[PDB]
Amino acid sequence: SGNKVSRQSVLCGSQNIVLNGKTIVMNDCIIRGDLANVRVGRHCVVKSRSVIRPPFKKFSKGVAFFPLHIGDHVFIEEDCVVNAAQIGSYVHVGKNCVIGRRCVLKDCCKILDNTVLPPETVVPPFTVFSGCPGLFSGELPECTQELMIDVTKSYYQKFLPLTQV
Amino acid sequence: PGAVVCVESEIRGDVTIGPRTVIHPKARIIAEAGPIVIGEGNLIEEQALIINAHPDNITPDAEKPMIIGTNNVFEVGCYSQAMKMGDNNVIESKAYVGRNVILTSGCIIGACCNLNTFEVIPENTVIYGADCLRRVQTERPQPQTLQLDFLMKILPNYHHLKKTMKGSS
Amino acid sequence: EKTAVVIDLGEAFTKCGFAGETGPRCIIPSVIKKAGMPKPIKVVQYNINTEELYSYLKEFIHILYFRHLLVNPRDRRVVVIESVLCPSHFRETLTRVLFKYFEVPSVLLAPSHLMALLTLGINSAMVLDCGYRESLVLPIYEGIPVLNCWGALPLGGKALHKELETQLLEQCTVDTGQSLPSVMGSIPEGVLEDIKVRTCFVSDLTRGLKIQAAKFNRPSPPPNVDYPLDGEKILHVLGSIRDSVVEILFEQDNEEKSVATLILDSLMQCPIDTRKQLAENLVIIGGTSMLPGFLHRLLAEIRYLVEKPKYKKTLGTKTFRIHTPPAKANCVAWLGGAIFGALQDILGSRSVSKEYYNQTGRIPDWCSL
Repeated sequence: SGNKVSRQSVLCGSQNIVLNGKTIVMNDCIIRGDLANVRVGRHCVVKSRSVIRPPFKKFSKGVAFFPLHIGDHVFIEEDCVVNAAQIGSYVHVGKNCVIGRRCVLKDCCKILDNTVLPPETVVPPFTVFSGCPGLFSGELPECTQELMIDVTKSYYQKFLPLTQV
Repeated sequence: PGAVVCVESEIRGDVTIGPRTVIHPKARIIAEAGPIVIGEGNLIEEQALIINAHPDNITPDAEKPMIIGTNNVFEVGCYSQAMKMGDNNVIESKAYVGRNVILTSGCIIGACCNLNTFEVIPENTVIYGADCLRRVQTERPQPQTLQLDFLMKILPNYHHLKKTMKGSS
Repeated sequence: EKTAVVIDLGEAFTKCGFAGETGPRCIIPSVIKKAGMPKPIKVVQYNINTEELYSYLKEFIHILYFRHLLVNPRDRRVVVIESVLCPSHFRETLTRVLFKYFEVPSVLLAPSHLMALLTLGINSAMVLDCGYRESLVLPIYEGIPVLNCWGALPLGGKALHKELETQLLEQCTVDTGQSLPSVMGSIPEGVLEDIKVRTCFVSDLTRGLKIQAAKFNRPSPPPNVDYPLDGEKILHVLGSIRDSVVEILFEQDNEEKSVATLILDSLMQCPIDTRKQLAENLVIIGGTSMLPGFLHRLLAEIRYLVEKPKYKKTLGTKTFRIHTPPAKANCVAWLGGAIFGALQDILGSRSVSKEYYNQTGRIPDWCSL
């Protein structure tokens, strides 16, 4: 009900796909859950041109990859190729980002713009991601990240209300 | 026939795809300039932009039809605007092929990698994602036995995943 | 009880780790990464604002001890391996940052050549440290460094970088994105370091003389290989160029000076009883000495200079042996400081403490009073 899905956005595999309350799918989004399921958290803002593709078929005899996930208050930036990443709640994904195979994003993370998280890259909680090759830039503040996520959730709710159908 | 062409995917001009080819959703295959040629078992992922270079000038002709090799794993969001490719070449996501190219067999392009215009990539050499033309890391990508076996395993996983996707519909 | 910290600062690189461990834990370059900055700024600089340097040193030390050491240096001692003739202004700034900001228990500003001598385990040696900025000589005899016998030409890493930048700009061959020479005016330092490590082949004495003869009125030009570069602009670098860049390090004429001649000038200044032991124990350390096929070209050039009439009348027949160290050529100075700090809790007492710094004023540099 509360989830504002855009008209230009596409959600392939509706049974596999999953959208929590107060969600926001921007225009030209692609939540392709044909092969596997895609779980979106509450108050999660998926920005425009975001390719939400399923990680694996989940039909492998041994060591099948985890389909998709997204914690609450997840600020997914525009043009972000989210694939096979278990995003912890309050994860701030950067613009033009790229998630790897079975990448574990921790709580209160801050992915930089134009980043590339590699396969099986376990990011630590309260830490800014940086570099061309994934690495720890520095420890992030708890109060500043929570305030920015609250402001982003309020702004997305206003755009969710009007001008989309 | 015998190629998984998606409904959302777009094709234009002459385009002869090989056997067991997989065209993913929202994939552009603009072959208006010249007749496109996709190899057998070549997987084109979603949001991919297959372009061609306008060709046939008498003195120093610019290009010819972009011939993709067999078992070529083109990742999602990959640009391939007029680049000659070899068999068993794994182009990563968000990549960009040059205006003219010669990608040899057993390749492995990195993510967010700008492949060179008028540059022939050597046989058996994995490209680092960021700064172009990185010579390091070309042992595990050997020209065969190591990369041919890995690409055969990658082609099997791609065919198995595409078969599961085709079964789901 | 307490393993002390070891630091070895410099303009290009910085060796750092724990005292006692055979070789350092890590070696991050001297530059720092700042938010909202086009290029990375070097930490170790001279002749520049005091408060700015203080902030630059704090910024480098902060990024260091978390990544390198994984500990607070407030528990245990530190060994700051300053190269001798490192400006007193820069030492004072280091002393301020270590005591005022961080509040360490103790510090030490000991020389690099004496510690590099402690690695060999001999009391007398002629030493040469070819770093980034300068190529410093300093003979040690029976522990004490003989100071007035010395030499340091501006002919280290930075001189080789400048020559590479000059010669590549004169003869350039970049691919399209073929021709098009001298498109880009300059090139970055990190790339130019990687070219020196990989491409630059050091020539022999006979090859070097043939190159010098060719420059002033062509033999053995190969081999040549291209170097890959970012943004789809591969440049076809030549084989005669990189050999010519290496040759200027050993160029005698019109200065009467080179890396080889600097040892002979240092030996000339030394007294007669000291002379023979320094000649027997000739140690080579530093960054430039890591280049492939360097120690032969030096030893052969040294011998050729001794054969010349001007050095026969003083030096004459001498057994020039190059006793090499346990660790690599760049990381000899650090290993000596690690030996000095780890073993002796006694020799930690001679160094300056926090209690002594506050009341007095400064660590004593080799000066008056």
